[PDB]
Amino acid sequence: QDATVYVGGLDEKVSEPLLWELFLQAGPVVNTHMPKDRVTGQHQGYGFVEFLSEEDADYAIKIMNMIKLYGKPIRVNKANIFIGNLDPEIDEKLLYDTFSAFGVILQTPKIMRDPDTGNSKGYAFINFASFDASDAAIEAMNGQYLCNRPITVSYAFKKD
Amino acid sequence: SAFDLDVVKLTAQFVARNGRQFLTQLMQKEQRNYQFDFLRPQHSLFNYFTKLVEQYTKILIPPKGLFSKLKKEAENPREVLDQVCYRVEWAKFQERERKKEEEEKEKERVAYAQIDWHDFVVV
Amino acid sequence: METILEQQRRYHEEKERLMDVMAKEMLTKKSTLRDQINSDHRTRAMQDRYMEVSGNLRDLYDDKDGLRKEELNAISGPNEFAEFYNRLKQIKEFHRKHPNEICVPMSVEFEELLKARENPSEEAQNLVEFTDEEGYGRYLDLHDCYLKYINLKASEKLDYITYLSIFDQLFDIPKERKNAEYKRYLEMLLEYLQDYTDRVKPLQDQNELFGKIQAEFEKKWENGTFPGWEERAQRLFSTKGKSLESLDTSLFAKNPKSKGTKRDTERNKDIAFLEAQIYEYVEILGEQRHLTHENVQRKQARTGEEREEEEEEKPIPYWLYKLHGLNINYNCEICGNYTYRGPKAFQRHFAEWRHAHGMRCLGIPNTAHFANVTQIEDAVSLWAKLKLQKASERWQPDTEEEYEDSSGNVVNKKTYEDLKRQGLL
Amino acid sequence: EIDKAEGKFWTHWNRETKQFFLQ
RNA sequence: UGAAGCUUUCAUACU
Ligand SMILES: [Zn+2]
Repeated sequence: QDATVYVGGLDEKVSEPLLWELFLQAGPVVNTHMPKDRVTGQHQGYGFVEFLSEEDADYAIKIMNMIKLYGKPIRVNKANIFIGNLDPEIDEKLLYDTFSAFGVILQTPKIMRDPDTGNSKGYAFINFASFDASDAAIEAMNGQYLCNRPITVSYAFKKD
Repeated sequence: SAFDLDVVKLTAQFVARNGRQFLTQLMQKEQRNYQFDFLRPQHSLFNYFTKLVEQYTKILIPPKGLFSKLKKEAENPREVLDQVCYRVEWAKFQERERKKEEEEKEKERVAYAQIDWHDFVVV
Repeated sequence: METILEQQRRYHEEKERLMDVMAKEMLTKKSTLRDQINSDHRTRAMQDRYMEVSGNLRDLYDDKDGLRKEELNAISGPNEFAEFYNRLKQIKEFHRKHPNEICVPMSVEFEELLKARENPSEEAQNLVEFTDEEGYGRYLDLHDCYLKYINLKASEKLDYITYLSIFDQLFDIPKERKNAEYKRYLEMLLEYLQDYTDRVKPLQDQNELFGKIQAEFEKKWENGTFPGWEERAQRLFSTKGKSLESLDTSLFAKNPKSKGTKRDTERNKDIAFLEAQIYEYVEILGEQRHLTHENVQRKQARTGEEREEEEEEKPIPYWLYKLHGLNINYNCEICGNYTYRGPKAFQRHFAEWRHAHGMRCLGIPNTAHFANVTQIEDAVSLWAKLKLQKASERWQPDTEEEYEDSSGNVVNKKTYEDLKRQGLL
Repeated sequence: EIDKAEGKFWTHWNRETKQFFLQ
C-alpha cells in the first residue's frame, strides 16, 4: 500500500497499460490494477499503480496531482450537506479551507472512500454551523466551478 | 518549536517595557538587520505574540506583585470560591446567551424558508 | 532568569488555570456523596496549591524594585536583547515540537472518564480518611467512644441510646466529675470530633475557624460566658460560683485559681479548651449527630436480615467427507499446532498467511525449500544447511582475493583485501 | 457577480431606527 | 471464492 499509488479521476480513454505508460516517466511502475464494476463491467475511475520503490510513488503523487488526463481530474495519492461529483485531488483540510469562505465549519469534514481502494468514492458529507451557511452553500457552492469537476451540494435530510 | 516560543517571549518581554506605541525595543531591531517575522500581523503567530504582550503588560500591574501584595486571592479560600462561583455563573449566562442566539438563528432560518419568493416587485 | 517577568506571568497563568479548574468543578453537577466529597477534597488541594503558588510569587519582589530602574529605562534596550538573541542562536538540530507549554497544566488540572480525579490528586482516596460506618460524612462512628465510656465508667448500665443522650448535652450537668479520668476520654472524643468536622467540609477554612474558636474561648469563655439572674457567674475551671463580677475578677487572679489546685487555669486549661472544642463541634455538627442517632435507632429496630441488607449496601454429505480427502487432519508445529484437513488443503497452507507468520517467528523466509516441513528443529537445521551452501557458493571478495602490497613490492602475496588497506593507510 | 447576497456576511438591520442595509 | 467423484431402472445425444 505504501509503494502503490491510488489514482482517481480516470475517464473512458484511460486504460490499464495507459496508466502504466504515463507513470513510467515518474518511476518504475511494476503493475497496474483497475477494478471492474458489476453492472457496467468497466472501470469506475479509480485505479492503482504498484511501483517498485516508495520514492517513485511519492514522486508520482507529487507530479501527477490534479492533472487533466483524458478530460478528467486525475490525481495520485498514497494508498447536513452532501457534496457529489468532487475531485479526488482535494483533501479534508482543502475541503475545510474551501468551505470556510462561505460559512463557518463546525468540525473537520469527512469524505467517503471505496472499501477496496480507499482513496475516494465520489461523495462527501460536511456539516455547517447554522442553516445560513447551508443555504449559502446550496445557493453558491451548489454549481460552482471546482478543479475540473462540477460539484453538486444538496441537503442530506429535510423535513416538509 | 521551543526556540520560536522563546523568541516570542523575549519579544513580548522587550516590547512591554516601551514608553510609546512605536518607540519600542523591537521597532529599532527591525532596521538593525534582525529578521523577525512575528512582528507583522499577517502571521498566525502574531495573535499569540499579542496575547503574550498583553500578559507581560498585565504582569506589570501594581496589584500584579510589583509594589503590592494580594491578600484576597492568597489568604482567603472563601473569596476564591466566590470568584469561582461568579465565573461559573458567567459561563452559564454565556451558554444561555449562546442557546438564545442559536434559537434566534433557528427561528430566522424557519422564517426565511417559509416566505414567498415568487412575489417580486421592482420599484 | 526573568523572575519578575516570566515567573510572575507563569504563576499568574497557573493561578488562572487553578481558578478555571475550580469553576469547572463547581459548575458540574454531583450525583453521589462520596464523589462530591472527593471533588471537594480535590478543590481544597487545588486551592492550597494556588495559595502556595501565590505565596511563592508574592515573595519575588525584593530584586524587582532594584531592577525596575534598569528595566523601564529607554536608553537601554536592544543591546542586551541582541546579546540574549545571540545566546539563543545555538544549534537548532533538535527537531522536536513541544506543545505542552500551556496544554500540560490544562491536562494536569483535569480528570478522566474512567476516574474523576486530577493528576496531582491521582493518589487520593476517600477510604483512607473516612471509615465505612461514617459514610463519607453522612454519619459518625460512636461505637468505640461508647466502649471507652463503658470501660471508664466500669458499668454495663449504659447503652448506645444513653450514651447518645449523655453526649447531646452542651451546657447541662455532666454525667461524671470534671476532675475524674473522664476528661482523658473527652479530649480524645474532641480530637476525633475535630477531625470529623475537618473531614466533613474540606473546602472550608479550618485555620480561620480554629482562630475564631480560640478567640471565643479566650475573650468570652474565660470571662464568664454564662451569666445568670453563685448562679450569677460560673467558672469552667474552678467549678465554683461567684457573688458579683468584681468578686470573680478578684478571684480570677487568686492563688488557688492560678496554680494552687488540681483543676486550676495552669493544668486544666487544655481540658477546658478540649471541652469547648467538643461543644463547638456538637453545636456545628448537630444535624450529623441526629442523623447518626436516627441510623443507630433504625439499625437497632431492624431485624437480622434487615441489618445484613443495610450493611451489605447441517452436516456435509458423506461423499464430501470421504471423497474430499477429509476425515484426515495434518498438524504443523510451525503453525501453532494448527491441525489442517485433507492433502489439498494442507499443501496450500505453507503458502498461506498463517504459515508465513509462524515461519517469521524463527526468522526463516518462506520459500519452496521449506515446504512439507512441519517441525521447528527440522526447519532450523535445513536453514543452517541452506545458509552454509549458499554462503559457500557466492563470491566473497573480502576474504577471497590475492593482493600483493607494495611494502616489499616483490614479496608477500598472501595479503587479504583488508591487510592491504591497513598497509596502504 | 459584483457583490455578495449573503445574510450574515454583508447585511445589517438596526432595530432601534428600523433601518435595513445590504452591501 | 473453490474441491461435482462412484453407480443404475433412468431418460437424451454421438459413433
Ligand atoms: Zn504449517
